[PDB]
Amino acid sequence: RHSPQEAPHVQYERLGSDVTLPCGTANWDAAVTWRVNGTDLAPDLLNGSQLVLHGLELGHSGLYACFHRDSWHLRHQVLLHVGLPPREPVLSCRSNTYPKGFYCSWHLPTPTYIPNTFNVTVLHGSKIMVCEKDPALKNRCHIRYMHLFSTIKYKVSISVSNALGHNATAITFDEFTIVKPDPPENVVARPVPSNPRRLEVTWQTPSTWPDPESFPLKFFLRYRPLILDQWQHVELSDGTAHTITDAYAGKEYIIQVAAKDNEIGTWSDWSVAAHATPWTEE
Amino acid sequence: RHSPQEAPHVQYERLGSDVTLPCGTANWDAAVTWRVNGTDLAPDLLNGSQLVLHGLELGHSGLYACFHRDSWHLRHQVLLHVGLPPREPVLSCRSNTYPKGFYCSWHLPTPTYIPNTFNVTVLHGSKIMVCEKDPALKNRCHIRYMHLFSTIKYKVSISVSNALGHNATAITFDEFTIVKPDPPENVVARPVPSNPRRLEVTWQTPSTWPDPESFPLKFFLRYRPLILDQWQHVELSDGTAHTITDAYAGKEYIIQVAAKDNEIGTWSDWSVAAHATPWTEE
Amino acid sequence: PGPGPSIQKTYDLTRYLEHQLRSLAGTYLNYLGPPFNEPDFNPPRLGAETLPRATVDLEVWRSLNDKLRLTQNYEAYSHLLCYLRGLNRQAATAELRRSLAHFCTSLQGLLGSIAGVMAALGYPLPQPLPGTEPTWTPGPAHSDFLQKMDDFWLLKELQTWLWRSAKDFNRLKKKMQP
Amino acid sequence: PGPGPSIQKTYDLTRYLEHQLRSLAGTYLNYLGPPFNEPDFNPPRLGAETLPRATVDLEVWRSLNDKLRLTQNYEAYSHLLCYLRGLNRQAATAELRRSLAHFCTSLQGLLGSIAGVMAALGYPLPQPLPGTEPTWTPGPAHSDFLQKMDDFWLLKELQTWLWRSAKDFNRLKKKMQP
Amino acid sequence: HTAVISPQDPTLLIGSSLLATCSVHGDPPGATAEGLYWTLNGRRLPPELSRVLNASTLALALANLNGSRQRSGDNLVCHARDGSILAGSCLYVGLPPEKPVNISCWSKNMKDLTCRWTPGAHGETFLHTNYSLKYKLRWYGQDNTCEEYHTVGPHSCHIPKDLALFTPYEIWVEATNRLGSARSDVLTLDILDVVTTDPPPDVHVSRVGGLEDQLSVRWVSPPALKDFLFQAKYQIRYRVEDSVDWKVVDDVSNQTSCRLAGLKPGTVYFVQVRCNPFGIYGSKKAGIWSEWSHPTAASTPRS
Amino acid sequence: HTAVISPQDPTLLIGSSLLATCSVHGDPPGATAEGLYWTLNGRRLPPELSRVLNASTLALALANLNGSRQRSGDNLVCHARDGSILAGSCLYVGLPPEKPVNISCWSKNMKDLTCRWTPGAHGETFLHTNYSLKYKLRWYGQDNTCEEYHTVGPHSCHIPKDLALFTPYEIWVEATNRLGSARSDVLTLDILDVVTTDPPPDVHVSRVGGLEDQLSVRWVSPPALKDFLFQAKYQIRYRVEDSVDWKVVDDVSNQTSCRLAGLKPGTVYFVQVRCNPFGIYGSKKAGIWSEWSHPTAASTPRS
Ligand SMILES: *[C@@H]1O[C@H](CO)[C@@H](O[C@@H]2O[C@H](CO)[C@@H](O)[C@H](O)[C@H]2NC(C)=O)[C@H](O)[C@H]1NC(C)=O
Ligand SMILES: *[C@@H]1O[C@H](CO)[C@@H](O[C@@H]2O[C@H](CO)[C@@H](O)[C@H](O)[C@H]2NC(C)=O)[C@H](O)[C@H]1NC(C)=O
Ligand SMILES: *[C@@H]1O[C@H](CO)[C@@H](O[C@@H]2O[C@H](CO)[C@@H](O)[C@H](O)[C@H]2NC(C)=O)[C@H](O)[C@H]1NC(C)=O
Ligand SMILES: *[C@@H]1O[C@H](CO)[C@@H](O[C@@H]2O[C@H](CO)[C@@H](O)[C@H](O)[C@H]2NC(C)=O)[C@H](O)[C@H]1NC(C)=O
Ligand SMILES: *[C@@H]1O[C@H](CO)[C@@H](O[C@@H]2O[C@H](CO)[C@@H](O)[C@H](O)[C@H]2NC(C)=O)[C@H](O)[C@H]1NC(C)=O
Ligand SMILES: *[C@@H]1O[C@H](CO)[C@@H](O[C@@H]2O[C@H](CO)[C@@H](O)[C@H](O)[C@H]2NC(C)=O)[C@H](O)[C@H]1NC(C)=O
Ligand SMILES: *[C@@H]1O[C@H](CO)[C@@H](O[C@@H]2O[C@H](CO)[C@@H](O)[C@H](O)[C@H]2NC(C)=O)[C@H](O)[C@H]1NC(C)=O
Ligand SMILES: *[C@@H]1O[C@H](CO)[C@@H](O[C@@H]2O[C@H](CO)[C@@H](O)[C@H](O)[C@H]2NC(C)=O)[C@H](O)[C@H]1NC(C)=O
Ligand SMILES: *[C@@H]1O[C@H](CO)[C@@H](O[C@@H]2O[C@H](CO)[C@@H](O)[C@H](O)[C@H]2NC(C)=O)[C@H](O)[C@H]1NC(C)=O
Ligand SMILES: *[C@@H]1O[C@H](CO)[C@@H](O[C@@H]2O[C@H](CO)[C@@H](O)[C@H](O)[C@H]2NC(C)=O)[C@H](O)[C@H]1NC(C)=O
Ligand SMILES: *[C@@H]1O[C@H](CO)[C@@H](O[C@@H]2O[C@H](CO)[C@@H](O)[C@H](O)[C@H]2NC(C)=O)[C@H](O)[C@H]1NC(C)=O
Ligand SMILES: *[C@@H]1O[C@H](CO)[C@@H](O[C@@H]2O[C@H](CO)[C@@H](O)[C@H](O)[C@H]2NC(C)=O)[C@H](O)[C@H]1NC(C)=O
Ligand SMILES: *[C@@H]1O[C@H](CO)[C@@H](O[C@@H]2O[C@H](CO)[C@@H](O)[C@H](O)[C@H]2NC(C)=O)[C@H](O)[C@H]1NC(C)=O
Ligand SMILES: *[C@@H]1O[C@H](CO)[C@@H](O[C@@H]2O[C@H](CO)[C@@H](O)[C@H](O)[C@H]2NC(C)=O)[C@H](O)[C@H]1NC(C)=O
Ligand SMILES: *[C@@H]1O[C@H](CO)[C@@H](O)[C@H](O)[C@H]1NC(C)=O
Ligand SMILES: *[C@@H]1O[C@H](CO)[C@@H](O)[C@H](O)[C@H]1NC(C)=O
Ligand SMILES: *[C@@H]1O[C@H](CO)[C@@H](O)[C@H](O)[C@H]1NC(C)=O
Ligand SMILES: *[C@@H]1O[C@H](CO)[C@@H](O)[C@H](O)[C@H]1NC(C)=O
Repeated sequence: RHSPQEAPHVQYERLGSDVTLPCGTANWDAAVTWRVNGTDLAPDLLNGSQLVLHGLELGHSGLYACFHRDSWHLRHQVLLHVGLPPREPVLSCRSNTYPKGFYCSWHLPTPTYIPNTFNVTVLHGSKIMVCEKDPALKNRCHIRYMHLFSTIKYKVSISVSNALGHNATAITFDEFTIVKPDPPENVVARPVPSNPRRLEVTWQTPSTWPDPESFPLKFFLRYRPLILDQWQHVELSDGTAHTITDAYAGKEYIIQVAAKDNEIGTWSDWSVAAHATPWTEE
Repeated sequence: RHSPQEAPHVQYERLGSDVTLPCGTANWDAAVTWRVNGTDLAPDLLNGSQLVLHGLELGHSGLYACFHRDSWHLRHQVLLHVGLPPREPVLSCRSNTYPKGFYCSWHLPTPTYIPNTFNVTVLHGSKIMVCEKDPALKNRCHIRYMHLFSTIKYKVSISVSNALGHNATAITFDEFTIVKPDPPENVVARPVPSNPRRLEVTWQTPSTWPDPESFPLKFFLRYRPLILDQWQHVELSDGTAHTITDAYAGKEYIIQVAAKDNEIGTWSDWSVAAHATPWTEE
Repeated sequence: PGPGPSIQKTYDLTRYLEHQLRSLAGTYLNYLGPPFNEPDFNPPRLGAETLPRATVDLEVWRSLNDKLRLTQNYEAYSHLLCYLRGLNRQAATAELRRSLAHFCTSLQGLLGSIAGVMAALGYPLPQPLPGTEPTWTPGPAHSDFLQKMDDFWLLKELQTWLWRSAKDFNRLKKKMQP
Repeated sequence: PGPGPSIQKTYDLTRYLEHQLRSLAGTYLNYLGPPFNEPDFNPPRLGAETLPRATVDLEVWRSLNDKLRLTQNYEAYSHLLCYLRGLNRQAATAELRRSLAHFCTSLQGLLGSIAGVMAALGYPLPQPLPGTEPTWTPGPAHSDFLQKMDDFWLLKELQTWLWRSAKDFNRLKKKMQP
Repeated sequence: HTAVISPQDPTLLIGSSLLATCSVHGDPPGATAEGLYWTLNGRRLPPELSRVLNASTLALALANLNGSRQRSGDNLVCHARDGSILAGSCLYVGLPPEKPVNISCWSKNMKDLTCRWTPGAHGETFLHTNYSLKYKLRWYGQDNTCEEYHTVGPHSCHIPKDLALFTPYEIWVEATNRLGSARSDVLTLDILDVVTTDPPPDVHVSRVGGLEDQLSVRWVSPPALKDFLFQAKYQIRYRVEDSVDWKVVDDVSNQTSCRLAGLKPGTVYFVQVRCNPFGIYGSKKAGIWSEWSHPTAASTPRS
Repeated sequence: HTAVISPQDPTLLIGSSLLATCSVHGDPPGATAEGLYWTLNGRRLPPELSRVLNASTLALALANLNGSRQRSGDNLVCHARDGSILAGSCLYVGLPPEKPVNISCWSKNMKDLTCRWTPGAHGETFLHTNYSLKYKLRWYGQDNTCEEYHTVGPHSCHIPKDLALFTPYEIWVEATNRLGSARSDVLTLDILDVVTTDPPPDVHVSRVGGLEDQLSVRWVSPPALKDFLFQAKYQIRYRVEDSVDWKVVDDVSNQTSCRLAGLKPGTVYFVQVRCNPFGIYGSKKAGIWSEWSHPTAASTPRS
């Protein structure tokens, strides 16, 4: 090859396969010794002037160095990296903001040991989208909407590129199904001095929703003691206040609040936590 | 009146009434003595020269004779007959022969002691009938028919004339309802030597029916022993023969046969009598 | 089957139609009016003088031989069916109109059965076209009393024709047929 | 009653019609054919280009004030009702035609209720005569595939219009009305 | 030899006077001027009411006429001396129809509508009165006439076609006869308030374990209910084989299987269950109760 | 940028060949000559069957065609290389209809007629086949078409109008579709032989005296029967509360009240009575038996 002191070349091999590795264009009847990570290899592995690896595992990757017999004269350096061909990615999108656009990620079910190249392309019937992304974490299109009730099913496809293989996956959806806001923030419950068997729970609206007055949300409340471990479901209308009368005299409760649009989308996750104590005169 | 030895006059009176009966145009201050059936009358009944009868009964009719006092010189003879005014007659007609005409009688429910005069008049819609009668017994029009299925209801009226009163009665009918032939004649039953529990009964056709082949009759048979006194009804088709299998081994039976047209009229009376004995081997 | 079961079927159908006509005439006389409900009620016939009568002599009835009788029965039954079908507009009652329609259907079936009996005996006269003038007979201008008189006379003539047809069928089944 | 119970009744009727339309569209897509039964099936719209669409911008949707929205809803519902009534000749199934007639009656009742709501608020426009050209829309000469495409696009547009009308009724009941 | 009666088929009211004449045709009309008499409904009128005008005309004067015996009208027959029928006429008398009241309708599974009304006037029943039912939408619709009459009894109509929901209806009855015409008041009716359903079929009563004083009653909900617009509410009752009194159970709206208590062992009981819809997505008022189901008898195993 | 497929909506038989072409519209029709492919019912056809003719036409050859998956016809879509839908067509294939067989009719109380037939051919079920019922009198009548279909199930019709008695009927079914037409054989049917009536209602079982092994079963005859044309024949059956086997009783044709024997005391029995008409004034053959009445349970008083 080129000069021995040059930057080594990178070669990729699949898992459990077979591959030979000669150092340069030297003859077959030459004295060749190999070294990995600073230790010598056994002579029972050399096929003349080449090195064959039968059924490579993950613990064979590294720098394959080929030196002269009983010396430190380098001739050819090469880095070996073993990886797995990519599988079909998992794609499922969600609109955190109904008035604005949507966003989604893509990830492989089985992780690989080689960085891949991804592709993004949205159709939306017969059109062209942008998918501009300057986010903190990768794998997020953050597309923006342009119309309302367009009656056109969106179509997005994710592609993966790799030196060992490739795959593709495409899904279809609409703006009415993939709608799920974020759970409410700052869920704090306070007692009431008048009625002992009563609790007051107050929550807020997530700041992600741009128009909380034009597109109202339908809240949900869940209350449960700590020793009873049985949740009772109650549905609420528009409003950030609730008055529960199922509180005990000396027992604690855990409250969880959800969020959902009026008639569009599905339910969201519950709150983080909530703790309160009933009123007691002493 | 006229000379004494003339034929006496007839006078009629109702039952239980009051009438005065003088003999001639004699003065009221004359000596009058009355006699009935050859015996003298008590002077306590004479009203001067007349005779008054208070509430006559049936035993007061006869010859009322008026003679001179203590003599046998006759002056006036009158026959007194007590009767009852006629009531409404009973009229109901019947056609013994369907191809020919019909006949019927008229009689009073309460018999009277005076011969009455009767009237006959048939209308038949708007027409005039004859009612010619030269029979053995009276009260029989013996009218003859002239058409078939005339679709006109016959109307006959009976009138009664009497010196005490009169009445009238009229009825309406058609040629399809009043139809009843005479019972069969010569009903004789003979046994059968083959089957002991079997009897053969044979009857005939009444000679009154002029056309037994054009207008057939539907016969009826009734059989009953003497000790069980229970009749069992059985209907027969056209034919003058029957085979009964309900005969006993050593019991006698009583047979009665009736007569009726196919679908016109009602049933007639039964036969006179019938006696027979089953077969017995000895 | 020949003339065996056909004559018996016609006889049974005539008896059923006679019973149904008796019932329907009783109902119609009870519904018509108090004067028409009287037991005798025999007035002179002046309103209905166009329908065929059923009055025949004995010798004339015995002279016909299986053809003139059947033809007269067919034409009279067709005329009576047309008249009774036209009579539906007079009565106004659900059950009465239902019974009228049932009787009209039964009379049409009886006419068809009579035609089939005529065609089965081998007579080259299946349906000689009669009338066609009274084929519909639309109700003309007439009074109510005259209409009731016409209805009563039509019912009486239908009863008489049913009786005559039953007698004729019995005679044909007895004498002329085995 | 005013606008209190009327808007709630219209909302409930729109929800019921949306459910019935979802069921009917599922049935019609299962009956149409294997290609039309696919989950996505997004072809370019070329067969049906005369029915009114339900695509509007956000600012344009917020600009209208209780009159243009109701007028557009009325005219679109009348057009969709006419199209669904004309669509009855295509399907050949007893239960399917019965469901189609039921949905047509329900949509006519919803149109009448919308007209009553418009007339109750005191707007001097009870029924401004629209169209009268597509008042019947007789089925012209077309292929079977084009007919199925038209039916699919009509069902999708009806679903979209139902969703938009529900959203508009909710907005009117929340913001503009107490 | 016929007569003519004038007027022919008149029309009068209850209480008005009547003037009719019967003119016979005869060349020596001497005895015919007094031999003719009037007959009404088979009843001979008194000769004091009839008057003679001349040799060929008879007069009759009647007043305070009453209702007709039959719907066809009273028959006035001019009879001769011998009883022959010369001529006849018909009399039509009655009263104009009033506005009908007490109109009620009910719907069965929201698939049909049956209304029942009452005339309420005694003057219209004499003459033939026409009754028609009109139903339409309040804001957008056209008049529709009901066809199937007498589906349940007198003065009733059946609407087999489906009707629109969540929309009030205007129903009124129109009365028309020979005298006048009248229309009933407009009634606003909601179909969601007159919902009626069928009783729950498949009523099966079975024992549970070895308890002699307890039973189990289970049934199947009626498939006619869509379960989307409203929810039915069941009710159970039972009686003793030899007793006529019935004991009712409280609301069993949700539970399709209910167990009785307090029963006497070794006794046969008859169970009848009925269901009643409630109000969802609208007026919360309940609907009309349904009829009781067929009695299903069960025996309690005695000890 | 549209395509045209010829022929448009053809009509072929099961097994015949098919030749279709898809011509795209493009100015440089180089890649479109081989980029197009065929799709039948959402299934991609193998490229070995398709052939290329020139730059703007694609050929397809199919044989031994089978029945259609749906009644609307198979969909043949000409797709582009990118998956766009260019044009579409429908294929109609089937077999001509044969003569229907196994036709049977029954009459309920001589007030209606319901017939049921069977197609009997597997080739007509693919395409839309029209079924019409014609009934008329044999000697004097006209063809009448039945209107109320599917009164009891598939391939059935209901005749609500009354029919004439004592007269045979001619009933036949006609099949018509896009290919051909066929008529069934004429069937002579008598209404008096298919008489069917309702089960006797008002089934009441009561005890008699103090006997523990005897009961009494009484009922009311169905008012629908006129009692003039025929006489019904009743039949009684009973079972044990815990046993599924049924014990049948002999003919109880005349007696409206019958007493059972051999019953076990202290046991609940269910009684079901059904009636069957007979033949009077005609064919003496009995009619079709009716369904069983509702079970009426009774308890035997033990000693
Ligand atoms: C060890 O090296 C020898 C020499 O390169 C290999 O022998 C060659 O094998 C290939 C493939 O079997 C043949 O095409 C050549 O002709 C062979 N060459 C000679 C000179 O024999 C041998 O296969 C290698 N062994 C292993 C296990 O890889
Ligand atoms: C040679 O040394 C390199 C450098 O440490 C090894 O590579 C690491 O291997 C471990 C164990 O699998 C991994 O956790 C690290 O992520 C690897 N580092 C990099 C940069 O890849 C290599 O495994 C060694 N090879 C041998 C045969 O000892
Ligand atoms: C894309 O990914 C799919 C999903 O793993 C691959 O399909 C697998 O292929 C392997 C090898 O042919 C089979 O053993 C698996 O059974 C397949 N799984 C499924 C779910 O189909 C596909 O081969 C990949 N495509 C490429 C070009 O690598
Ligand atoms: C993957 O993404 C790359 C990057 O955009 C695509 O490459 C471009 O594709 C467009 C559309 O065909 C061309 O106009 C550009 O000229 C391409 N640029 C380069 C540098 O190649 C590529 O087509 C995408 N692949 C898929 C399968 O979507
Ligand atoms: C007995 O005879 C005398 C004389 O005739 C009756 O007296 C007459 O009675 C009638 C009627 O009461 C009167 O009109 C006469 O004027 C009476 N005449 C005289 C002279 O008094 C008397 O009524 C008869 N008694 C009875 C019982 O008949
Ligand atoms: C007078 O004698 C005559 C003649 O015997 C009686 O008339 C008979 O009376 C009896 C008894 O009532 C009747 O049975 C006879 O029929 C009557 N005969 C005649 C011819 O009428 C009469 O009753 C006697 N009167 C008195 C008063 O003794
Ligand atoms: C014709 O006969 C009838 C029947 O008896 C008579 O009617 C009776 O008359 C009497 C006296 O008026 C009454 O006491 C009876 O009650 C009547 N009976 C009936 C059934 O009406 C009638 O009077 C007779 N007519 C004549 C002129 O004598
Ligand atoms: C009772 O019968 C007599 C005898 O026939 C009737 O008298 C005849 O009646 C006819 C018809 O009116 C007249 O032409 C004759 O001139 C009458 N003859 C006599 C001698 O009077 C009498 O009319 C009948 N009465 C009733 C009421 O029928
Ligand atoms: C008998 O009296 C009647 C009734 O008064 C007359 O009939 C009237 O005749 C005049 C002119 O002739 C008409 O204007 C009336 O309309 C008729 N009224 C009725 C009720 O018919 C009749 O003309 C008189 N006859 C004679 C011979 O004087
Ligand atoms: C109509 O009603 C009136 C009133 O009740 C009847 O007139 C009564 O008739 C009876 C017998 O004719 C008399 O006794 C009464 O004095 C009459 N009363 C009045 C007030 O006139 C009349 O008879 C009825 N008409 C009909 C045909 O029923
Ligand atoms: C129409 O309905 C009203 C209201 O229920 C009825 O009026 C009541 O009727 C009952 C029964 O006769 C009486 O006990 C009440 O006193 C009535 N109340 C009032 C306020 O009048 C009325 O009777 C019904 N009408 C018809 C023809 O059914
Ligand atoms: C490409 O081939 C097709 C099919 O052979 C040609 O279409 C035919 O054109 C002729 C005359 O132009 C017509 O008679 C045929 O009916 C056509 N057949 C079909 C199936 O369309 C077409 O013309 C050819 N095009 C070129 C440019 O050669
Ligand atoms: C129509 O039926 C024929 C006969 O079964 C099918 O032809 C078979 O197709 C399969 C798969 O394509 C082949 O493996 C067989 O060898 C074929 N057999 C014959 C005899 O050709 C054909 O696929 C069917 N077509 C449809 C659309 O279902
Ligand atoms: C039509 O009816 C005939 C007669 O019952 C049926 O033929 C019988 O069908 C049964 C059931 O499959 C078989 O067990 C018999 O062996 C058949 N008998 C004969 C002689 O073929 C026939 O199957 C019926 N057809 C239809 C379509 O229902
Ligand atoms: C009643 O209505 C029917 C049909 O609507 C009509 O034939 C009849 O003449 C009407 N009667 C009256 C008195 O209006
Ligand atoms: C009735 O209530 C019970 C318990 O509250 C519940 O399980 C059941 O689902 C309810 N019924 C319906 C139809 O929802
Ligand atoms: C079947 O009959 C109906 C009505 O009789 C008709 O509309 C339809 O076109 C017919 N179909 C065929 C294929 O003949
Ligand atoms: C049945 O037979 C009995 C006795 O034989 C009899 O009393 C009864 O009337 C008959 N039933 C009918 C309907 O005639």
